[PDB]
This record gives sequence, structure tokens and C-alpha cells, in this order.
Amino acid sequence: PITGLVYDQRMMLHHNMWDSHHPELPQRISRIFSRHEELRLLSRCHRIPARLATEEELALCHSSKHISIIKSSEHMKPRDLNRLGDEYNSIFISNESYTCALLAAGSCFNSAQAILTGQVRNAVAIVRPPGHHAEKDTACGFCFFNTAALTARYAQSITRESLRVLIVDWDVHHGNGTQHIFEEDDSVLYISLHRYEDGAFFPNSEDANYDKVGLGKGRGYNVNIPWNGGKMGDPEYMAAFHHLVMPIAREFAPELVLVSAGFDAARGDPLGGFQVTPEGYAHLTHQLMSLAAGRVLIILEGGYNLTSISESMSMCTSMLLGDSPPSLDHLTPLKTSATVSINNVLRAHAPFWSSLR
Ligand SMILES: Cc1[nH]c2ccccc2c1CCNCc1ccc(/C=C/C(=O)NO)cc1
Ligand SMILES: [K+]
Ligand SMILES: [K+]
Ligand SMILES: [Zn+2]
Repeated sequence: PITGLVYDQRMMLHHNMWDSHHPELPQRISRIFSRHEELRLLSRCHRIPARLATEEELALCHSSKHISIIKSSEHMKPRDLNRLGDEYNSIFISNESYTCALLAAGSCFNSAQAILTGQVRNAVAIVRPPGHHAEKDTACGFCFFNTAALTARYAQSITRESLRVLIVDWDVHHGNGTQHIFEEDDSVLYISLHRYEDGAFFPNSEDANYDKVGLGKGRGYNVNIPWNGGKMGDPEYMAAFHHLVMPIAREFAPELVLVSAGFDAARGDPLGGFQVTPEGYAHLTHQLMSLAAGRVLIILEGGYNLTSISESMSMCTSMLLGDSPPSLDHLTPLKTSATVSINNVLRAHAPFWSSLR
């Protein structure tokens, strides 16, 4: 019945030297942590310690070349930090970046470890920098290493090779890194809900479209739910969970649920442009809690409204603590394009999941 929570203010050291007003702020995790305390949530949680991930552990998903390059930034002058950052898409690097990335990954490892050994049932991870944009061989979208993808591989390493892990990505952006890493894998099911706008939205690749269902023996284990036609919210995401996410999740029957929990699809986020409410995230969380005997780990990704992400992630923790879900309203009607999007995904994954038809 116990809920774990990991947070370490050392992960605030990662910062943008040239634009201190960059959205991926250090206070993102501190504000969220503060909110948990204000709402009597932190006290009801078991504090899981943070730790450094090992280079051995990074190698579960990342090439040795990529690891060494990011690792070397620890001892770089500001000038070389700048040039290294410009070699990636949307990446800023400081001398503490590599360490914070290791702490973020290491924190989720211990959190995953605590769950699988029954030390806790579920857990929240207030970490930064994010990870789902990080590829095997490169950094991208404020991400250095793919925390979620590494946590899945880590979880399998301390249990069994074929441990069925479901990764749900409700960050408003597509987790391009997490998809590519498990694209041929059937042990790790990847489901992502993301604003798409026919490729006109970060990370601007058609890899995020509904027709990308996986490769080889991984066919059907990659579920892209791409939104088109502007602002989406609770009605759309609940409908997506009702008819796609949860039915596919039950058939897959995961033994561990990892949530790439960005909160930029939240109401009030300057980047996402969506309007998912804290009550909405609570119900998303609650639905996922019915899977894998409640073994759920909520990992922070994006989210750039300090009030929105503090209120939203706190709601998720409240649900994990077993609290009653708040009242959800105005779930009807949906934007028409949302129904169309869900219908395209259903059509695409109908051959692989009988629970859809
Ligand atoms: C959004 C933003 N504000 C800035 C301020 C200074 C420097 C770069 C920036 C950027 C990045 C612009 N590149 C495009 C881009 C890249 C990444 C993202 C967010 C992705 C994300 O965090 N997903 O979880 C959004 C837009
Ligand atoms: K996503
Ligand atoms: K997969
Ligand atoms: Zn995002």
C-alpha cells in the first residue's frame, strides 16, 4: 500500500548558462516537490534515495560514443559547452548536466527496484533533465539519456529478460527516443499520446504517426496516438484511454508500468497548447493503477508551467496513495479530429490486438 517518492535538489544544478529563462528550469522539480509537501503528500510517502546511474547501466540503451561525449562535458569550459550543445537538437549543456542526467536515471532505477521487490507498490520520480527524446546515439529535446527506456531495461536486468513492461508516454510531445529503442521489442510495449499536427509539431517527424506500429517481432507493440486540430483536453485523453490505451494494456498484461509523465499537455502550459486538467491526470493515473497489480512508476518528463506541473503531478501521487479520484466533468463532446485520430489508431492496431474488435 506504500508509495515511494524520489527527489534530489542536486538535479537543479543542470542549467542554461546563456538563457537563464529557458523553459527547462531547475525550479521545475523543486516547485513540484514543494507542492507535494504543501498538500500533505510527501509525508505519506516513503522517501526513496537518489543515486548515480552507472556507465554500465547507460549502455543498456546508449552507445559508448554518446556516453563518453556527454560525460566529457563535465570538465568543459563554457566555450566548449556551447559548441557541444549546438551539435544537438534543442540541447543546452553545463558542467553539472551529465551528473544530473545520471541522478535522474539512477533515481528511477532505485524506484523501479523498490517496486519490484515489494518495498513499495507504486512510486513517483521528480527528476530532471527529461529523457524520452534521447536516442541511442544522441541527445535531443532537453534530453541526454532516456531515463524511462533505461529503467525498463534495468527492471528486466534485476528480474528476467522477458519482463513485460508497459511504457505510457502522456507528455504532449512524441517520445521519439523511446519508440526507436523498443521498436523491434515485444517485451516492452510503448504507448504514446502526443500532439502531432501532421508533423508540424516537435519533434516534427512522421515517426509519430499512427501508422508506425513497430518492426519485426515488435509489430503492434508501438502505439502512436497523434492529435491533429489544436487544443485537446480531458475529453480527448479519457476517450483515448477508454478505447485504446487501457484495452491494449490489459491484453498485453504488463508486470510493470512506467509512465513518461510530461505535464506540457496540461492546462496553462506555454508550449503544449492543450488543456488536460489536474483532475484529468488523476483519472489517467487511476486507470493505469489497475494494471500490473498496481506496480506503477511515474517519471517526470516535460511540463513548463510551474503551477500546472506542480498541481498535476501531485494529483497523480495522490492517486498512487490510494486517494479517491476527484470529480471529472465536461468529457463530452470531443473535438471531431480526436475521434478521427483514435479511429486511425484502432484501424492500425486492430490486426495485433483482439481486444480492439
Ligand atoms: C521552446 C524553447 N524555448 C527556448 C528558449 C531558449 C532556447 C531554446 C528554446 C526552445 C526550444 C526550441 N526548439 C524547438 C523545441 C524543442 C523542444 C521542445 C520541447 C520538447 C519536450 O520537452 N518534450 O518533452 C519544444 C520546442
Ligand atoms: K507522448
Ligand atoms: K515496442
Ligand atoms: Zn514535452
